Amino acid sequence: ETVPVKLKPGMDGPKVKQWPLTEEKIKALVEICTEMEKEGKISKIGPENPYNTPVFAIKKKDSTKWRKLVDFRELNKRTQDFWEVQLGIPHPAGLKKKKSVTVLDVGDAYFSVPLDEDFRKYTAFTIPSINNETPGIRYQYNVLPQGWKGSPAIFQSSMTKILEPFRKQNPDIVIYQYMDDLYVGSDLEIGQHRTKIEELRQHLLRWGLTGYELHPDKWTVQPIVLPEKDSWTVNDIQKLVGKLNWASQIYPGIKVRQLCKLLRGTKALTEVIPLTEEAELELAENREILKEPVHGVYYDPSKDLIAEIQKQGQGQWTYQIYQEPFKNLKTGKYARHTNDVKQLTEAVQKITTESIVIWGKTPKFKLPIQKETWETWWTEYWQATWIPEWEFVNTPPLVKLWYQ
Amino acid sequence: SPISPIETVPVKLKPGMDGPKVKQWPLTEEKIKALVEICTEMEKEGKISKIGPENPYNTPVFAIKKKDSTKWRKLVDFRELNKRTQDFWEVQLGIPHPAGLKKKKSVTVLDVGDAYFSVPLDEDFRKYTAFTIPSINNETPGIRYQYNVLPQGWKGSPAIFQSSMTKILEPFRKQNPDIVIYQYMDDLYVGSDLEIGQHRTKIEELRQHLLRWGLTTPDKKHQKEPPFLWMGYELHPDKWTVQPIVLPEKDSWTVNDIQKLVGKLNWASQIYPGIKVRQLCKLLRGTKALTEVIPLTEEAELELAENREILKEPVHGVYYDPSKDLIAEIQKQGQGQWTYQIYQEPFKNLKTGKYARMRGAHTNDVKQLTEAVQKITTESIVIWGKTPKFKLPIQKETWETWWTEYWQATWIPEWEFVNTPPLVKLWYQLEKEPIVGAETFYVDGAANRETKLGKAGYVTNRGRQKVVTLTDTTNQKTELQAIYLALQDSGLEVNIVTDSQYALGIIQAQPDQSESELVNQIIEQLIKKEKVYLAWVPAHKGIGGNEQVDKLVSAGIR
Ligand SMILES: N#Cc1cc(Cl)cc(Oc2cc(OCc3n[nH]c4ccccc34)ccc2Cl)c1
Repeated sequence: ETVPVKLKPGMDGPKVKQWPLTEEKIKALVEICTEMEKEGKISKIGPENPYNTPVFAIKKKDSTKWRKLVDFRELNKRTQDFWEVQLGIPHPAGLKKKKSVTVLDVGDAYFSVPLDEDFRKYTAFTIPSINNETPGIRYQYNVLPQGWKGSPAIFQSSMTKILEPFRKQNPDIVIYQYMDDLYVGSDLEIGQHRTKIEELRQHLLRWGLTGYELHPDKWTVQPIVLPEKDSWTVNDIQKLVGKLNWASQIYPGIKVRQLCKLLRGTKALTEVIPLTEEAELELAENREILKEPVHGVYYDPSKDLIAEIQKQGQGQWTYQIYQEPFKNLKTGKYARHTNDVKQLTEAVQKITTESIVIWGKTPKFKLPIQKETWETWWTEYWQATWIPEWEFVNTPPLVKLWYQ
Repeated sequence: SPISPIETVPVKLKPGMDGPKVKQWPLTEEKIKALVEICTEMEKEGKISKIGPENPYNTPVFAIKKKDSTKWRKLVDFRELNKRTQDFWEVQLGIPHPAGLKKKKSVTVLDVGDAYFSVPLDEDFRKYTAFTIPSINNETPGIRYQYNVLPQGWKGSPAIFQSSMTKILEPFRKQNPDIVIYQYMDDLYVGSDLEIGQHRTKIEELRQHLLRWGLTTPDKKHQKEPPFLWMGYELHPDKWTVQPIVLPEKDSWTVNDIQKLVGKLNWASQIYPGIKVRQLCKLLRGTKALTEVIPLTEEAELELAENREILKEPVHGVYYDPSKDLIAEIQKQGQGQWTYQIYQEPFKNLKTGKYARMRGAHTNDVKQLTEAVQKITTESIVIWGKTPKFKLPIQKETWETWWTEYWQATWIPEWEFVNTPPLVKLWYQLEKEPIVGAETFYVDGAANRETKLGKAGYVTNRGRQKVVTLTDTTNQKTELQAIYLALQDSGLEVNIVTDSQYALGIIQAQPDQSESELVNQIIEQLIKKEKVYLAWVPAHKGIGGNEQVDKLVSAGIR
């Protein structure tokens, strides 16, 4: 007996366009839906269904098997009241504290549960043809679709049951469910951890359900880093007071006066200048200041999370997560046969998964790329069962350095 | 005509809305007559059914004559019903491109006759399609009718017909995997590799299967012969091309003549390599009236001419062999103009095309080249389902240098350099470090938001100093002007410190062309230099030479 889904009032189904797919991914998808149709998970549909969600074919992490990935970002937004303020899955602040967190796929739990007949249409998607030889193959789900945030919201009750024994027997293990995945944290020895996971997999196995090791607690800083040196130049000071200046506003109490007076008159850039010790007091206070958190910055659940990424060079990328510009909740660095897109994709997922662990919600990405490039390529490297939201930006010449 | 035995597509009105109820204008006797003649026939053939006055709905009906002829056509204004009908799925979201067609032994085109009228309409929706043939003026209540088939002009016909034709073909497609059927509107394009025998035969098993489902098609002798004049193309059995392009010789060109011109050209551009259209296009800028004659600029005169030559002689394209690769070649035509050719076998093009677009206000060839590669990549996936191998007029060394240092992620799929000038390069590089024994120019610029008056100048560490007044500027303009001065009064090597992230960002990107003349002069200056270093400092921070030009250019201004 299905639970009923109602769209967020005065708004209706997603009518999202479908990206051109390559022959290889189109065939991979046809085979899949052919089988899903048989299993009765989805059903072909008539023109009288105006909706659409894009569908892609990914390969996963170190996998030879094609996997289907439906982009329910739009459908998600239009149902936010259901899966959030009505059938929400509480996020445990304990998770981020665990020595080890393992990620398991659980999306297969949904095809055993039926979808509200009246909501089915909203899950329509298309398998495109090539050179428009023919009409795409239209489908709609009959069961909880993977990728749709309503799925784990509904399955919540069944999941709670599936896990009751395990949890009862390991009160110090944290299990969080974010969409298709299960996050299991423990402070156990790796071997005892790996063991409990396999033990947890068995429970899962008795209900049908059939890891990837994260180590949150060892997720540390990345303070703005000021250079230490012998023999300074007008330039280096200039760079220093500029970087230190920008470090302010976000960092509380950054002083630059001292460093500034050394730059008096109009001198050459190459010209070397002796650092007055008080200046060092500043570098000291600033360095010390920079090596700490922010103070005053807290996460507000009613606010979207934002992630900026900067291409530094040589396989290195920097990133910051905040809700209010300059009020950084977290910042770090992802370091790499990898190309710019492959690498950037890998950062997006890395950051996202941490966000899911820390705040139990994904950031909206500001990607330093061409909307078009990203769009054609991102799928060749996507491995996640979810997709974060993203806009495209032109990185600010300075921000990149101030963060290196 | 048969009316397909097939299943019906449930149709619904838009939520919170009711069927239409529009009043019928009264028509002349000659028209009421025609409609009565037309309608009885339709009713006879089952197309429409007579109903009573208990049906509250109504659409207006009308009857037109025959331009030249003496027949009457009945027009049903389905505007209000369409506005009340649910939205349907988008029919076809693209159309087959010839160059994506694979060569087939034999192909027969099959147009379904009376398409919409050969397919039924949801029993419970038929009611909203009610219309009335008014009585002779006011007396007598009209003659009410309603549809049993897909009406012409109605929102859902194209969608429901296609669906039906899809459902009607599925069966056949199973027992005929080797057969290609192109569904386009109410046409069917059939091609197989069997000998004429099993073909002229298989086509028959098709037409027949079509008929058990109420669908009639043309039989041989009536089936069209190659070359197919389809969609502006010419479909020969071994090649393809756009239909004959006729470039109108003229005395005076009006806005509307150039417009049509540009279009014939652009269409021609899909197989005729080297078609340029920027000069012809510039004229249209701001354009007076449709009938306003525009004097052909001499570059435009020169473009039109070069185009005429390209068009002199016919060019054709080949078809797609799925086993060979795809090779994409790009060339720089100049003024942000690119041209590409796509072939599988060296110089036997499947198709050509061009890229112009000005992505950004300041750009360079490296940025443009990769924008065209992406535009082409997409194009390929669309037509062939796979991306081509590229041959670009850019040195692998240039590419590396640029991609490596650029702030933005960039990625060209498989490529190979091909020496086909002009070759793509970088016209200048900014040093990473300050130039020893080079004049440090501390530039700056200010502008009064009220008077629009500006001031741009610089103070060097070598004693030099300058300030220039600008009349209708902005801060951005003054700050770029300041850098221009420094580049003018400085010689082969300089160090430049500004507090303009805006100017910085603009230059740091190695632009080689801009919509701004200023930016263009700067570029010209940057290319002249032997080495330039450009740094940024915050403003209103007591930074050395900085705080010095500020007072200089702030005087009067602010
Ligand atoms: N009108 C139309 C019209 C419009 C479209 Cl989009 C397609 C069509 O049928 C074909 C064309 C093909 O490509 C080239 C070709 N192979 N063999 C041929 C014989 C004669 C002419 C062209 C060809 C290959 C297969 C088919 Cl199904 C006919």
